[PDB]
Amino acid sequence: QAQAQNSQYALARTFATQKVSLEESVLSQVTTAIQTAQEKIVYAGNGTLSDDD
Amino acid sequence: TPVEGNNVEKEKAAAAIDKTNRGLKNSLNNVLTVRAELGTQLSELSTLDSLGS
Repeated sequence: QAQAQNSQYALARTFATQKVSLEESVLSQVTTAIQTAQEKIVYAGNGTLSDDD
Repeated sequence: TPVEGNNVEKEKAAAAIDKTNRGLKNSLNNVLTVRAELGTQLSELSTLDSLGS
């Protein structure tokens, strides 16, 4: 009985890790994208830009 | 078009040339905008494929 409990939680941990890693990946890329959008915003602050640029 | 000594042709041609000057300026800006859009496309494609791998 005890062994059965342990095995079931092995499986649960397997699937939890699946989802966790899959999130982390796109989350890192989201950080990247936020940062690039930030940089191009800071360039919008450039006080020499013409309207077409 | 010969314009030697012939007003109404001299200035007429000059006005056509001026209009051409403005037009070329606008055309350059347009094609530069297209270039910029393609540059963003390329950057996205590079970023996306790494994510996929």
